Amino acid sequence: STRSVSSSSYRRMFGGPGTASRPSSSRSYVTTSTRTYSLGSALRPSTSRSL
Amino acid sequence: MSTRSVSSSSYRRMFGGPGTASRPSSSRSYVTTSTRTYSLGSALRPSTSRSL
Repeated sequence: STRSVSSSSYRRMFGGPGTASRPSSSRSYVTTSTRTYSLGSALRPSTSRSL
Repeated sequence: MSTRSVSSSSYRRMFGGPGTASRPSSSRSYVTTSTRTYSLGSALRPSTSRSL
């Protein structure tokens, strides 16, 4: 009676490099809508008092 | 005879000469040229110099 070759997937489906999509999203670059600030210092002249 | 009259002459006898009829009208109002410490507009130069 033939001891037939029991032929399950010992050939492939393995394995080790199952480490596919590592999260490169761990590098994000978040920044706010970075302001240049306003200043009234060029709207304000010197009102000189002549005597 | 003719009267040698060294008169008060008929141009100043009745006419108060040098004299109050020559009228020293000198009311001595002193012409006080009032000196103010002010150049025109010197009180306000509105200084918009705020060079920020």
